[PDB]
Amino acid sequence: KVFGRCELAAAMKRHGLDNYRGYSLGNWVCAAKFESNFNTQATNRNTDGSTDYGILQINSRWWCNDGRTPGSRNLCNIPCSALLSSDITASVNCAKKIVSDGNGMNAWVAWRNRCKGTDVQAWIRGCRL
Repeated sequence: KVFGRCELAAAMKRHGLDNYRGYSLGNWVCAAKFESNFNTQATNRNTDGSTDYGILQINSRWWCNDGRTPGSRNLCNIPCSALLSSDITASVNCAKKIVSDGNGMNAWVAWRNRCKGTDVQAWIRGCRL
């Protein structure tokens, strides 16, 4: 699904991502913009032999089961392809969890240096929530 600016943000708010682990919604929009450029089908090869799944580019290495990786954890208790689905609830529902270890949104590479130290409200500005 090709997600708009106005479309994905609104949903992450309804998805219960709004200021989750305090992180403002504008981060969540931006990370979705930086990790997949609003693609929910987007999946990428991790060099370590794992794969990136979901709009959140959530890594299959120890989060999910993709049926190709020996040494994978599956904490999410969901198949990887459920991360690629047009309903936002499966990617978001494991993103809370990626933050629920208490290791931060620093599990994402894009929000890591590319989306910090920037205007947070500029994504959301001019769209309604």
